[PDB]
Amino acid sequence: MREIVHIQGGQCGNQIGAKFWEVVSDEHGIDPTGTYHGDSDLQLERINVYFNEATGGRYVPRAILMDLEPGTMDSVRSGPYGQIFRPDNFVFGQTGAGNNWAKGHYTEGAELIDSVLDVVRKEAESCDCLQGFQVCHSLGGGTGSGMGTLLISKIREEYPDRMMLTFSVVPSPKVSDTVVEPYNATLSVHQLVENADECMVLDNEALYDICFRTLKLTTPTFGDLNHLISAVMSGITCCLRFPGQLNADLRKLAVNLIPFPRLHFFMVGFTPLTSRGSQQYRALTVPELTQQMWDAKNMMCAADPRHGRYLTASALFRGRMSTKEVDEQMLNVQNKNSSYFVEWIPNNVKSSVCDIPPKGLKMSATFIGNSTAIQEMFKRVSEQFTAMFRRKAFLHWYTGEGMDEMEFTEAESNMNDLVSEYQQYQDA
Amino acid sequence: MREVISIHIGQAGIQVGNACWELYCLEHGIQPDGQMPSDKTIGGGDDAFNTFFSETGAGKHVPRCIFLDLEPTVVDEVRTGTYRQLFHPEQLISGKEDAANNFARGHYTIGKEIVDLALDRIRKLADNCTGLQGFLVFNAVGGGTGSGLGSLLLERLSVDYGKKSKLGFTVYPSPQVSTAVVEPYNSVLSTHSLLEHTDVAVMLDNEAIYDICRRSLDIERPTYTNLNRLIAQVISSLTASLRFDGALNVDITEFQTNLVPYPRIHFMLSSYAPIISAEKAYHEQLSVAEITNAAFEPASMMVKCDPRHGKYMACCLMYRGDVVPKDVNASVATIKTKRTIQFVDWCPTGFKCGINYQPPTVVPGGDLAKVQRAVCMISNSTAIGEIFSRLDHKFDLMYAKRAFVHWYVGEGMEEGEFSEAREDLAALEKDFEEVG
Amino acid sequence: AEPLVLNSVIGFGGAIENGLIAHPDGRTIIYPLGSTIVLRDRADPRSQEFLQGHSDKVSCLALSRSGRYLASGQITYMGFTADIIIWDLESKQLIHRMALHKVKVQALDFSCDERFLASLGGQDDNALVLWDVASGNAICGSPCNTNFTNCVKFFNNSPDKLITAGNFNMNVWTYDAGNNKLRPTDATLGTLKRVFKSVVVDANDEYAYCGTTTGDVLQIALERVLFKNTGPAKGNVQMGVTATCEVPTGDILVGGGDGSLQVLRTVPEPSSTNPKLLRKMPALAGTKVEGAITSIALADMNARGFTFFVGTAMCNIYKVTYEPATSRLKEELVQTAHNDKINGMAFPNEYSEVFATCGTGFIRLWHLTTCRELLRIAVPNLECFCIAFTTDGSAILSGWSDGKIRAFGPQSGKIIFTINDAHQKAVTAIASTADSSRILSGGEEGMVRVWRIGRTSQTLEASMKDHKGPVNCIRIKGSGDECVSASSDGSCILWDLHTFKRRTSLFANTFFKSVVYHPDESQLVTAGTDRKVTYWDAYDGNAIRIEVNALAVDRDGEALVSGGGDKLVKLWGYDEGHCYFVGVAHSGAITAVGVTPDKQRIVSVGTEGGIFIWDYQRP
Ligand SMILES: CC(=O)O[C@H]1C(=O)[C@@]2(C)[C@H]([C@H](OC(=O)c3ccccc3)[C@]3(O)C[C@H](OC(=O)[C@H](O)[C@@H](NC(=O)c4ccccc4)c4ccccc4)C(C)=C1C3(C)C)[C@]1(OC(C)=O)CO[C@@H]1C[C@@H]2O
Ligand SMILES: Nc1nc2c(ncn2[C@@H]2O[C@H](COP(=O)(O)OP(=O)(O)OP(=O)(O)O)[C@@H](O)[C@H]2O)c(=O)[nH]1
Ligand SMILES: Nc1nc2c(ncn2[C@@H]2O[C@H](COP(=O)(O)OP(=O)(O)O)[C@@H](O)[C@H]2O)c(=O)[nH]1
Ligand SMILES: [Mg+2]
Repeated sequence: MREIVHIQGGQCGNQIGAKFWEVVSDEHGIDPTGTYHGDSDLQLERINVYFNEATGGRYVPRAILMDLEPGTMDSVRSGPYGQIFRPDNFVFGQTGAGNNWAKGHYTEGAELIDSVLDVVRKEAESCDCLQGFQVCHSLGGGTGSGMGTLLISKIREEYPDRMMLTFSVVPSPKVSDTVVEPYNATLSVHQLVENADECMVLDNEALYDICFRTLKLTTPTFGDLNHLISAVMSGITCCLRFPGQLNADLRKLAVNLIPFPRLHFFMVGFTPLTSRGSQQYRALTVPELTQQMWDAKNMMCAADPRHGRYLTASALFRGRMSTKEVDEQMLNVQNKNSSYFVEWIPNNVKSSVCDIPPKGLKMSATFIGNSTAIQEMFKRVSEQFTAMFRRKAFLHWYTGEGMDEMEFTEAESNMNDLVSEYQQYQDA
Repeated sequence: MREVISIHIGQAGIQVGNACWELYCLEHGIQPDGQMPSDKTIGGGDDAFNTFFSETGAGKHVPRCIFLDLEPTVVDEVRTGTYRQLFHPEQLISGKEDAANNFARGHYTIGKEIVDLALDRIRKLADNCTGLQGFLVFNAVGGGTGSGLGSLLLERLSVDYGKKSKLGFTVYPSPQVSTAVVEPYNSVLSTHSLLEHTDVAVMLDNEAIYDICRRSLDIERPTYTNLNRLIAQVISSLTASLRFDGALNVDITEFQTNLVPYPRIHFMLSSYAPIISAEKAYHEQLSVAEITNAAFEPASMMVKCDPRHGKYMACCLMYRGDVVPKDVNASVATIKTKRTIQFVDWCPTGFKCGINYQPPTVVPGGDLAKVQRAVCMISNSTAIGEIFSRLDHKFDLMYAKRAFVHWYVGEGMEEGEFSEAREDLAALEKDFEEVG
Repeated sequence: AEPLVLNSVIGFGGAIENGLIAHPDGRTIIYPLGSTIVLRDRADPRSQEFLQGHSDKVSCLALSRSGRYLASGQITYMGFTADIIIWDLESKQLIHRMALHKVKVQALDFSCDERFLASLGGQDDNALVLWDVASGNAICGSPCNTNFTNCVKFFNNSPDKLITAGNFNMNVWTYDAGNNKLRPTDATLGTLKRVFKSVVVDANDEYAYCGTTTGDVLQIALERVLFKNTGPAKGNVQMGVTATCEVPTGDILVGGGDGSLQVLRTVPEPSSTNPKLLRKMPALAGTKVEGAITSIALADMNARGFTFFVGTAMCNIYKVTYEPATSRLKEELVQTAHNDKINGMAFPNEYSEVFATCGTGFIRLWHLTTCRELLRIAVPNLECFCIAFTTDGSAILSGWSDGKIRAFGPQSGKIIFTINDAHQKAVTAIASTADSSRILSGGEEGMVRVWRIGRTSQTLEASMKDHKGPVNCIRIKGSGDECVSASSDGSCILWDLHTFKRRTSLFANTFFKSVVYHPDESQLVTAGTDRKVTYWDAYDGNAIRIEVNALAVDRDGEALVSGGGDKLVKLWGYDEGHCYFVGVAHSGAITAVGVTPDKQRIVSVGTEGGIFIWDYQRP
């Protein structure tokens, strides 16, 4: 059981989903024809988490692709693994997004929700035990912010007990591929806080460094960044998919990582990561994986954990290892940099492990962290928003969809209330 | 699906209408006789041209444009030129008499009789499109048709659609070089009635592009075809996202939302790079860094406006060919480090960029070179008010003398439209100072 | 090393319309197989030359005039281009490999000039394309219409126009010279809606004849394409006209979808009663052949008449000699072939001259020295599995997809017995004791059973041996009493069958397809999904470990012969383990292999619907 339904919002969310659905399709050893050609029974025991049966021993992904302007949905359909998707799981509208949160959430969103919500339900009963949802966002654009959160609100009012994950990719502090970016960021934040349970934040910047220094990449394309996010997206559900001497469902990750109903913004990083050079020198040992993930580089979020304090943390390994090593490693670190952790939480880490490794490697890891340094991102965005709202720049677009200004006041107040909360439990 | 309507009014409008419609038919393999090789399903290529064409019941591709002009001599030339098998003669519109550099003659007396014909062809053309991205006007401020007819049209369009976006590339009367003498008047009269009806407005002048072909291309014999050859290159760079792929595709709605902060402030500038001949391309590597440097250069602008006396409210850069977005992120950072480049406070953002993998295509016998890269920039800066103010000075310099005004009041006008449009000039200008 | 002489191959591509061809003024018959083309001698039914260049399966076949090179279409998967291939003659190798028609190829034809080759897209992507032969490149292309066409034909003269017919449309297309276009002209028929299937053109482009699912044979003029005469008077073809051809004398051979093969003389006649009216086409001669007729090719004997090679949907090839002198039409059956997916092979014990093939419709019996199949015991609907000979020389056991076993004899007479509900559904493997006293049946719903059998009284005992998955194979020691059951879980189990207590043997790395004893030894050889030919110990061990489906051994353990999903056949010195004498060109997933005990012959059979014979030499 524990079936997982998947959403892919906006261009980026549609695009990283092309990799995540291409990596997993290989980890379980199926062909782009949809026919399984792996070797073991373990690929088939929990295959139900990401797929459905089909006629002729075929498996199709339980994914839903939503995007205005279906231009890009042709690309993934023309990609090498576009043949596996159910072409009725392609919901789109011809009119563009305009990078306006409003029409993405007031006018054009509303006209597609009825179709989407009909699709989501069409595969919610197909799950004998629906574990939870998971989405891929981008807060800068119009569809991702607008449609996703509007889609998110609809999910919560009909699936409240389940859990709403969010692989949201945030705007960048220094870079701005668009101009109205902070608006759609804050307007979504006013929606994520109240209709979500866990929300990882990731940013293209650290994604460029992690590509640059560690992997020694010269030309980081977009697929590679998504190739990374595909990895950490697969690193999460190894407990739901594969055996493990200490398994970890998502619902136990949430209760182990969020003490309060609103401190639910996370941070991620992958391990191991090495070029073709050092992999011929470096050895795979439990010590290797834990120092790399614990570092402040691999944090794909553009935040510095040293300026904050880890409320909680977690680690997801995979490969045959001595669990005692991992037991003491997290106990060593919890002692050395005792300032970066909190006091009223005695042991603030969860140490999971799985018995099945990645495909080509033999060991791997993944870091999660709920630090208060993530409030730094909300400080930057709250500045840019209040700078232009101080001048009502670009605002005629937003009131051009029935919107008002109180919403711009409300969303900012909530952002201030939020970042304040991450300061209370930050006693330096 | 993603289709636009390119209107060409006046003489210059139907001059650039030649170059662009020479460029487009070449990038897509469209032969002058409507068709192209491997046209049917044998080619396996669709959507590559629908933005600019309408495949017939079989084979031929008619360009979706409109040539409008009161002077019969030029429209009759295209009817005789090589590119006659392209245009359906319902598009090519003419008239017995011209406007003769009077606004009323283009706006009050003659224009009222042919606009209905124009609207009828547009309505014949609008219904053929499934998804209409936006109108694309090509005006030439400084004449009777352009100021007169274009302005009258935009009013008719807005009361028809309203919901549709309007976009226009209009050549403005240069400060120094002036082929006409009364162009200040109609220019004033054009600026107003377009403003409350156009949604965005790009501006550029021949004198600036006269230097461009001089400094960079190093040609000493510039004529109207060369300037129009460049405008072809500019717009092909813009529409590329509408009609091709590449990272960070942009449509007009996306492009327009993040470039117009306030309803009135929409007047913008332009620039292209690289601008080189065949031999310099041999002695050059064309890294994304230099190309984005020559882009923001105030010399390479296409209008005689100095942005170093104002602040960029926003910017938009459309690269082309082989670019990867780290480089854009890399180089755009470098600019934001510099000092000569100013921005108004309330926008910490300001860059809506875009890439397209399809290369820039050169025209045979043309002047530009074959390159794997290029950039076109469009910045809405508040420094644009200066050239808006020179004309503010030439109007009262003549309107005081009341020179040439008898033509206008004699052709079904009054003095009110001078004062009425005069105040809008000042009213606009102060808005360019309120943003400081 | 690949020394393995291919002595005989029996097979035929049945439902490939117009697939059968005769070499013009040649000594070869051309017809398709699972994925290959076969050129047999016209006379010596041994000299075969096969052409294998396709990946999935040949779909259409066209042969240009003057014995020049021939084109072959192909079916492919859902979203991957088809592959038209031009094969040279006088050299018998590939020339061009053209790719379009993303779903499949529907029709191909050469022009009278061998310079043009026209193709027709599949159900989807149905368009008409022209190809050049010097440059394997598409000259012209155009989509016909929504009602997808079925067949296309170049005009016998003026190789510049071609007629094509389909569901509710007929057109004549002329290739324009000024461009890369071809202009169609539609057919005008008076309030007639006919699903045209086959189309032929006369010698002089006067009249195009076109079959119909209704059964008519509409003849139309071609100067203007309008319609002229309906079809066969005094009745109507039963299953609609399918295989139509023209005899040089001006008449037409028509073969319907039931086996009715007749001759219609088509000369415009006036209606006797009403002078200004025409008659319908009469029928000179008529005959009945077995099965729906699908392909007709000509052979000019000219002594009395003409000999037409007629390929029927039942994979039978007929030689129809017709002489219009006395209007006499006599047919002969030259060669027969199985239908599709031959399931099981069987050899009678201590007999290396006759064998039996269980297929998806019924059981056929063949012999060694010649094809010359002996009999076909028919069971209408449900298919046979795992044919078996009762030991020492006795009845034939056959378990069917019904879940029932039935016994037949040599002449096989009437059913010896029917063990019904032998399993839940689809009994899959069947074996007998060395004493012919009990019969093992391993079903598809993961169960094994055994039935005691007396002389005229059957005994239905309740063994109920539970297994973990479908039983691919079941073997028993002819020396003593034991049992081995393979599985679609690979856990080959040794049953004792003295106490029926499942001697605890288990082999689990993947799921297996074929297991064999070493003759008079405690060894084992098993074959499953992963390439594994591991030698086991009967004493719970694995001597050695070296997509495979079928295994076989000689009298003693000399040469383990093997095959599988790969289209090859691997022979092995059993004790040494080298792959000497490997054979190729079995276009499909090979299913079974046999050794012909007394002699040195390896028979191979797969899902393609064919059977192959090789010699046997081991170092
Ligand atoms: C011979 C060998 O071991 O080569 C490795 C290899 O050298 C390295 C450099 C690999 C290699 O990865 C990269 O070079 C790379 C490039 C861009 C972005 C990310 C990685 C490798 O491509 C990656 C690949 O890893 C996998 O296949 C994982 O199982 C991974 N699979 C995919 O991402 C994948 C999916 C579909 C198709 C192809 C690859 C995975 C991760 C999470 C969950 C499931 C699967 C392997 C082992 C290797 C190569 C080929 C060099 C590394 O990546 C992974 C994912 O292991 C890069 O850092 C590691 C360290 C490895 O040593
Ligand atoms: N850059 C450039 N400018 C042009 C071109 N052709 C004309 N112009 C300018 O257009 C201006 C005059 O435009 P017209 O179209 O003749 O004016 P009008 O509105 O049609 O009114 P009439 O001239 O009476 O017909 C002049 O200043 C020209 O310099 C061209 O091909 N390229
Ligand atoms: N990791 C990754 N991020 C991308 C990719 N493409 C775009 N992004 C980011 O996605 C953001 C724009 O969101 P977008 O989906 O295009 O706008 P929307 O359609 O209105 O939601 C930009 O900040 C891009 O940088 C990609 O291919 N990979
Ligand atoms: Mg003029």
